[PDB]
Amino acid sequence: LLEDQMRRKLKFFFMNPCEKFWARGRKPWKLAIQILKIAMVTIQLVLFGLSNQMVVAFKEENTVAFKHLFLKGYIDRMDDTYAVYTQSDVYDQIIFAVNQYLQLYQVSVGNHAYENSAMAICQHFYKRGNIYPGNDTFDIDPEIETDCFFVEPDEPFHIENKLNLTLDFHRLLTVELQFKLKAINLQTVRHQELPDCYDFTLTITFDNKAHSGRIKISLDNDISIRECKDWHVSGSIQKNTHNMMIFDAFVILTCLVSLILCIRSVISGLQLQQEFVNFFLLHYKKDVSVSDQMEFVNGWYIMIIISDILTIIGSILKMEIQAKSLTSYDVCSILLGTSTMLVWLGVIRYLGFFAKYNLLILTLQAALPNVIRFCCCAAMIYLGYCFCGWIVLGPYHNKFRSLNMVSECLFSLINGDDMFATFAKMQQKSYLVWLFSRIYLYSFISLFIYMILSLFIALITDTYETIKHYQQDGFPETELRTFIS
Amino acid sequence: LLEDQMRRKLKFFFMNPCEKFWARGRKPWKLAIQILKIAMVTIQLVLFGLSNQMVVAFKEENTVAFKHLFLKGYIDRMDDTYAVYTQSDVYDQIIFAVNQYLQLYQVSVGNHAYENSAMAICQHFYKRGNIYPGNDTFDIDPEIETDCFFVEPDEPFHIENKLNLTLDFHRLLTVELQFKLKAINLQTVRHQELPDCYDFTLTITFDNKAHSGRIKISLDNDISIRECKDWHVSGSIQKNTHNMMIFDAFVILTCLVSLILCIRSVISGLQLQQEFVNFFLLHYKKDVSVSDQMEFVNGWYIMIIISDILTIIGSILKMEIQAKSLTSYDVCSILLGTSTMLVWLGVIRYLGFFAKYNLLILTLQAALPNVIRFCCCAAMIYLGYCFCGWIVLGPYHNKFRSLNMVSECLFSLINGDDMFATFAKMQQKSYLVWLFSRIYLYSFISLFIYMILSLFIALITDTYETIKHYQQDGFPETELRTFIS
Amino acid sequence: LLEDQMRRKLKFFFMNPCEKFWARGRKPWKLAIQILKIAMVTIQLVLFGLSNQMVVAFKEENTVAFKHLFLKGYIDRMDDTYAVYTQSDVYDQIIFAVNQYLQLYQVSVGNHAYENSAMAICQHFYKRGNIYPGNDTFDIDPEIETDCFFVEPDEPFHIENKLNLTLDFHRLLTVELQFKLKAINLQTVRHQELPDCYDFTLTITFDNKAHSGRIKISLDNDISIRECKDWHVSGSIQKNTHNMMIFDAFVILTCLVSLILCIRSVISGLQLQQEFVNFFLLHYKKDVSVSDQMEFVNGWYIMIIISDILTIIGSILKMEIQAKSLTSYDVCSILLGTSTMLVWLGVIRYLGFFAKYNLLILTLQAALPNVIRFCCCAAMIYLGYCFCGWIVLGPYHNKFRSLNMVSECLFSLINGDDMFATFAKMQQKSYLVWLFSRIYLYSFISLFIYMILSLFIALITDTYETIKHYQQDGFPETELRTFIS
Amino acid sequence: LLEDQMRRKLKFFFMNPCEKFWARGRKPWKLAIQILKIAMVTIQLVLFGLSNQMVVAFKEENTVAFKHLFLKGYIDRMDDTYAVYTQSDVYDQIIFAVNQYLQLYQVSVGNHAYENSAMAICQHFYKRGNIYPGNDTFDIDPEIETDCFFVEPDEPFHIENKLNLTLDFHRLLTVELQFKLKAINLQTVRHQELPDCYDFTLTITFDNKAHSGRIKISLDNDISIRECKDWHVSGSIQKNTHNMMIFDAFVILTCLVSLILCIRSVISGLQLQQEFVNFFLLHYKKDVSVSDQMEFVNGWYIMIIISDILTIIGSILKMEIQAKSLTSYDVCSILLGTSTMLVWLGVIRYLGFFAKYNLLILTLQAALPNVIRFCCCAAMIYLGYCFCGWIVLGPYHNKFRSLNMVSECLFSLINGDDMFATFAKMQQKSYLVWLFSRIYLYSFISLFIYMILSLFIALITDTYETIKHYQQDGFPETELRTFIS
Ligand SMILES: CC(C)CCC[C@@H](C)[C@H]1CC[C@H]2[C@@H]3CC=C4C[C@@H](OC(=O)CCC(=O)O)CC[C@]4(C)[C@H]3CC[C@]12C
Ligand SMILES: CC(C)CCC[C@@H](C)[C@H]1CC[C@H]2[C@@H]3CC=C4C[C@@H](OC(=O)CCC(=O)O)CC[C@]4(C)[C@H]3CC[C@]12C
Ligand SMILES: CC(C)CCC[C@@H](C)[C@H]1CC[C@H]2[C@@H]3CC=C4C[C@@H](OC(=O)CCC(=O)O)CC[C@]4(C)[C@H]3CC[C@]12C
Ligand code: NA
Ligand code: NA
Ligand code: NA
Repeated sequence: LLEDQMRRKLKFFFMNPCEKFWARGRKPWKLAIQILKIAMVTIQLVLFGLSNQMVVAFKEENTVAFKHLFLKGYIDRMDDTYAVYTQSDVYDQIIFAVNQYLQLYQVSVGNHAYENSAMAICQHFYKRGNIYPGNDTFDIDPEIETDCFFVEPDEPFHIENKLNLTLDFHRLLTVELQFKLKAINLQTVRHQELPDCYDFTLTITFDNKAHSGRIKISLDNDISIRECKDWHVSGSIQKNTHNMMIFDAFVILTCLVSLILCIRSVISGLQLQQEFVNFFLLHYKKDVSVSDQMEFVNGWYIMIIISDILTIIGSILKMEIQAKSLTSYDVCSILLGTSTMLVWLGVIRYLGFFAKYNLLILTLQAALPNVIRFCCCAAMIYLGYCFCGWIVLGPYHNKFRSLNMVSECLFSLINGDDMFATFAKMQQKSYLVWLFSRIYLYSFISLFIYMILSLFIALITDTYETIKHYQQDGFPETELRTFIS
Repeated sequence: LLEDQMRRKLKFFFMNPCEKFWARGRKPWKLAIQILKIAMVTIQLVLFGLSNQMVVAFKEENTVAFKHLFLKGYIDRMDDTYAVYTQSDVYDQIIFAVNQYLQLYQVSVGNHAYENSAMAICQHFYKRGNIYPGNDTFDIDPEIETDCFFVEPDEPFHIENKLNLTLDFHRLLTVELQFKLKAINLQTVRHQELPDCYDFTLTITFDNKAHSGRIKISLDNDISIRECKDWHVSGSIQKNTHNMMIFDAFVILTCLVSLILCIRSVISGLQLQQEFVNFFLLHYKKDVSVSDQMEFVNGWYIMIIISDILTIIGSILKMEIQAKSLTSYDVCSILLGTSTMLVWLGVIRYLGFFAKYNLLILTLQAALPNVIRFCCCAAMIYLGYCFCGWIVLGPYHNKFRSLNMVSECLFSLINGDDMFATFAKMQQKSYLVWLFSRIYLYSFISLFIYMILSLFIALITDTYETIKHYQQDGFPETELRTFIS
Repeated sequence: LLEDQMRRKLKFFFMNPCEKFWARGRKPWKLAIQILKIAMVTIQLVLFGLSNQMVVAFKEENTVAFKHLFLKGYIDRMDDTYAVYTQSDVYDQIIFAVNQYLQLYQVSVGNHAYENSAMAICQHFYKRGNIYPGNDTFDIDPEIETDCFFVEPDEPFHIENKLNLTLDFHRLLTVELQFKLKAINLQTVRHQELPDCYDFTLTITFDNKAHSGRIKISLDNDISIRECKDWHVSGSIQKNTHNMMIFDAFVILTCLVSLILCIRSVISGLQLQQEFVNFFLLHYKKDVSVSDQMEFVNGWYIMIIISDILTIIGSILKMEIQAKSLTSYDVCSILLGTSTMLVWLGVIRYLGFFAKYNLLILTLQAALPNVIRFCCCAAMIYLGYCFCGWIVLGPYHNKFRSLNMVSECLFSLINGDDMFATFAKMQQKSYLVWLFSRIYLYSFISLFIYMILSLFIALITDTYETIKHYQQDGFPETELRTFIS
Repeated sequence: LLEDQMRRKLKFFFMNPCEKFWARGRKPWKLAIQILKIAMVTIQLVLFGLSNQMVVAFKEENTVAFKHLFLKGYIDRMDDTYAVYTQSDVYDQIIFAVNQYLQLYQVSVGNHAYENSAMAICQHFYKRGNIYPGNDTFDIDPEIETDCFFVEPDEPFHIENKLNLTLDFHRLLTVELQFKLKAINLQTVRHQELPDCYDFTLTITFDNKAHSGRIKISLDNDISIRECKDWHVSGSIQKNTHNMMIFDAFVILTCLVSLILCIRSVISGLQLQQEFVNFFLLHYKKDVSVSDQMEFVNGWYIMIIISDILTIIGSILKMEIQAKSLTSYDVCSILLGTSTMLVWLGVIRYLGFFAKYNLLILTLQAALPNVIRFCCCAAMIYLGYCFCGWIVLGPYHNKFRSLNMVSECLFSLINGDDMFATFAKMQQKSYLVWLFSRIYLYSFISLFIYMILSLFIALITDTYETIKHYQQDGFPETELRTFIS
């Protein structure tokens, strides 16, 4: 009698939502609003990423240009950080950067101009440095001394050194050439949503840190977006317009509703759970069951909770940046990215309503724990090889310098990548270390490819075999499916 | 009695054609004409592709030469599109292209000459552009203004600027140097089927679009094939001859006959099908069978229908191009390519007449659906990682700029390609995004290699196991094989 | 009674040779002489290959040097065949080669000298060539005309052109600069077995074939080994000595003996075979057995026959070259290589005397046929993709030019190699062909990795399962093992 | 009665240590001290490797700088060994190195100075060399003659040759420019544990060995660490301090204790073993058992013995180098590396106390022997291809020069790496060898990927199947587990 009521409640909880409408006619609003969330957050990421793509492309093209203009002897990809080994070359390159700053209106191409105005030279060298290696002696004050100078851009008189730059090269940490420029992007006039002007704050670093007769040279531009006061097109006045704000607000609306409903379904599942527990204990003195208790919990909803939280936070920060017109898009990108990932996994929630898809996702879920355990063991062997190869082959190989590069290399070697370059880039300056490199790599690659990938394949193959055998000959006993039957 | 007649008809429909001649002596003409089609379309593709290969090789060698002649500072592979960052270099390179156009008879090597005659300079810049970034202001007319000029090739007077080219560089979209040249290929005199002369229409694009202080520079030659009026060899007059036309016509003949016969066999299969249905229902009141209805349909014939249609269309377009002597071979190549692919699959029709080959092809066919479903699921996870990596690691990685490049990268990572370059080409300018790159790549590569390829292997392994078990212990019940037995 | 005699003979034929000495004490001479052959042919290949390695290293270092001396603007690896696009550069490079030939005693380093004497210029251009592309007309005599000239090396007067070289560039096929030089290798004085002096016959080819405004440039040296008349060391007279000849003769001895004994064992196996047949038929009227007839044949001996023949032939040619002192080592290398390969497989004959090794080699042999059949089918699909990708993506991809390069690429893609470079090196000049490239590559790589490698793994896994089941539960019935039991 | 005592002893020996405290309350000190050893040796390797990393980085940056200063025309990565092909270039480069040595205080950047003083030129050429290749004759004295010279660094008079260097280039083996410099590292003042000053002993080798008109050029610096007499910071006197010594001593303490206890447990296991043997024989006349005898031996302890020995030796050598302040870290690195590897495997000892981990490690151990046997067979086939490809494709391929490079290549090809570059880097100068290259590579790659990796997967899959079946249906009979039960 009442047992029948419990069977009705439970089966109503275990039936698919599409099955909860063919039988009892409950309108599936939850599926609809989730689908809305999926397409919504997707479109959000797409538009936001296209905008970022245009802005970043503008920035990258610009900084490449500034490198080819201000840095002498720059080559595409010299790690984007070439070095100089001679005093006269340091002087020639500083002079090159300055003279190319003062002729920027005559030599360059783009829409570049000045802050409207100074070019900041900045020496950074030790307060007291007296180094005598020929006598095996030195006296240092690690506290830092600074010097500076400003060239007004309207001074074409000086352009046989002219400016008063003089160096020591015994006490020196870095020279910095700091200045600022302004430009405009013209692909963005077609889209009012983007600010048009852009501020560039450039610094050229001549780094003599890590004294080795090798001065690193780098350029870095830290930028600032700005909204123009006004801008015309064919006589028509125009200012920047915002409509993405309302879109993001509607994202927060949708994800908030989904959050509320999902929490309601979780709490309902827990109340129904304890109801089952207390009812089952009371009626027949039997209730030491834990797996069924988990079966009432549904991790997918939890995935949607984490997803909704991350979408809301990322959207608030997004609105903040589009309002203040900042250019630092790093946290929102990650929150929204992870969110989307979890959302599409939600669609994999919306493929398990088929028994064959159900077979496959259940195979994956059932396999995951044993795979993680075995990844612990193989991770232990992996760590062993990582320390060993790091300490032994660090000095004699381009890789293996840092433990991270080690892990990257060994991982790639498990997955076939870049073997002959590893065998070949080794130095034969020491023969014993070279032999050990060989035993290390043959033993490693053989052990992890020929024995262990094989065992992963054995695991997933075995789980597929079992759950196939369950969809043939029935699941194992649970005492809940018995009660439903 | 009549059931025996049905067994005779059906078994006559289920027996192999080689088996339909050892028993009843029906001459297999269909196999013969299909084989003729196979070798025919193959030889077609080979000859057509060799011709295209010669023409394309001539074009490519030529355009490489024109790049090294007219473009200053060209390097093999600077993406075939090098850039310039300075006004004086733009002037020097325009001047280089012009002076190398006017000295082309004295400096070059090949058989180059002129249209018999103008060198077209063409500026393309805004009608009204007034850009003041120093004041955060600009006024634009996005409508385009054009200017032009023509240098007669017989003007060696001008060769300290001489021509009247002057630029603004604030309003500018592109400069175009358009001209035309004529040449002859001499490997083709040995083959009358090919036209000998070739027209080249060259354009040099100095692109200042996407204003970033970086002017793209490209060369493009759009060509036109031409038949010479006449051409001699050792005193013997010769003009171009065509025999490939008859060949293509015979292709259309063969494929048309195959099309007709195959459609006849499909329609016969459908009439025999409904005959079986109505007969089986009428006799014993049993006919709710759908799998047997499909078993009367044979998809291979359909493959041959699509194949024949594509061969006929591609051959008509082929004859059209060889008649009009055009140089645009893109649609015919694809129709004929896909056609051939389907034809060789037809030969795989002509390997299933052996029970072991039959075991293997049946294994593949039986496995394909479940593989496509699982490719749907894993495609969902794949899309998640694609969006996430796109938005997060777009700005800080050379890959990941566009979703397509993302999908290409992740696909390559599933199949082992180019890992250490992905781990290594990342920028450490932001540490949090870098960590996230690591979790992203380790988690991704591990998840798709160590768990999912394994599951594909489990699927095909399982299907091989089953159908092996069927060729041992017999197929499952169908109620058609029962009637035949 | 007599059946027992047959059991004794047969079991004596089926027992291992080490088992034929523990029981009946037959001295295994065959194993000993085969082992002798293994180590013998191995040592042969090693010494012969080390010698070749020294000679080839000398040649390669030399030709690299001659490239850097005589070819202007040579770069390491410009495909070893750089091109020139300008007349004046052709003149400058010819002049460079000549002047660097006449100053070779003053500019160079090594032990270079002359034939003791001419530098051969050789033009090769059409007899009659009159090409007018501006009028779409041309008259040709494809017969070839030649001109020549000789610069005596002792003419420093000429060194503003001096020599009388003049070109047309409309009729021209190739210019050839042919000459000869002599040198000595000094690593070989330490080894009397090698001739010390070396002759180099150099030709520089300026190839204007395939008229495209691009003249290929290559250097080729065809060499000739020579034995010096005499050579001293510290006052001691020395001439080249040969002892490798006797070694090779002893190789021919060993391999000949093995050949004889193996043929004797094959013929004995055939006589014993027909004896079994006739005896089995005569006694019980039962003899329609073919598998047992094969079981008396042993393919390993055949492998040793082919091996011995190839070792003898390669050794005769080897002795011929060491006698005549030629430098063409291409056929002997291949005969000896294949021979050695088959010999080490012979050692795999000498590992099947263990039941576990026996399990594995039997697994491999039992799997091979079905693998070859399935490689036929998958080869058909492979050919389809090869033709399609060849014709479609030939013009728009650096690969896919020739069917061989296609097969190499697709093979590499099956085995994971070089994906992102294939996706990325495609040209977006045509969007439809680009899309088709994508469907082509995703479909291909997915089909051959995710479904077919899986099936190979299923095959070998299945065979291992079966033969495991036979070493557990006994082999199947043969009616020969029944008679032995 | 007494059998019960034996069951108690044995089960006390077979129970886990954590199980030997939940039941009988034996304090597990061994686990604690081993864990201490794990973290200890780990931290040791980390600190030691970071120090080495700083020192090696300093050295590498330095030698790169010296290359760019003293070697003319040096390029990043010209194999770090560029060559010269002309006399005048040899003179120009020697002159460059000398003049850049004498201006080192004016041209360079770092903290470089002199020994306080000579620049050593050293010719090495034959005593008697008279080579006449034009007459096919030569007379040699392979004994070596040497010449030398010293330029005082304080001689700016000479800087139109000035120094008296003259060469022959017919008799010559090598020129050596040897000198010494002193420098200081400043990242190390922050760490008193490291000596600050560094000695560099530089040699430039112009190698004319292997006479081929190609002089190799290399730079090599052999260094010597030195402790400065004193060094100040902001007026505070400072000398180098050592605390790592005590740490290493405590390593030796821990590993020694572990060594002692482990040997005690092994010997106890052997005494208990023979006790079981003699007792089992005496009581029931049954004792021909060998597997149980091994089951009393535990290889993990042995792994810890080898580990402890290697840690102690490496630590003694470590203390020796930190005391004497040497810079040769090659043996200690390897001993400590292998040690750590074995230690983390020890942690895999500390994961087998779980039955699922136990399933996996037992799967791996049970699979290893058959994998090694099959690696013997496949190694035989591998050797065959190695010899064949070595001798045939040595001269015509960049790889395949040496047998080691062969093995590296073929190994990479088994694991997918670098196929299209192997197919493509072959020379078509000989067509037969090229075809053979194709059959070689297709046959090889197909045979080892499509058939043999498959069989490894079959092996590990089979072992997983079996031991799964044992943890389901119980282990096989041993007659020891019977006695315990
Ligand atoms: C191969 C499959 C079966 C499992 C592989 C496991 C890896 C994905 C994980 C497991 C633990 C990780 C390691 C845990 C800790 C570190 C220390 C970490 O230290 C550093 O930051 C290096 C520089 C420094 O020492 O400061 C470097 C990465 C590394 C080796 C990690 C690299 C990646 C590892 C090996
Ligand atoms: C990994 C195996 C198990 C299945 C992987 C599936 C892929 C072969 C397919 C399935 C769906 C495809 C995606 C469907 C839609 C798009 C959007 C498409 O959008 C663009 O054109 C990018 C530029 C733009 O946004 O305009 C980019 C390719 C992409 C990600 C496709 C890439 C290739 C995908 C992921
Ligand atoms: C992928 C596995 C399952 C089987 C793959 C089979 C390949 C190892 C073989 C089978 C047949 C071979 C093909 C047979 C014939 C030719 C024609 C041959 O024609 C040429 O010589 C190209 C130049 C010309 O047309 O003259 C090019 C190689 C090719 C495609 C071969 C390439 C290598 C193939 C595809
Ligand atoms: Na790979
Ligand atoms: Na792989
Ligand atoms: Na790879």
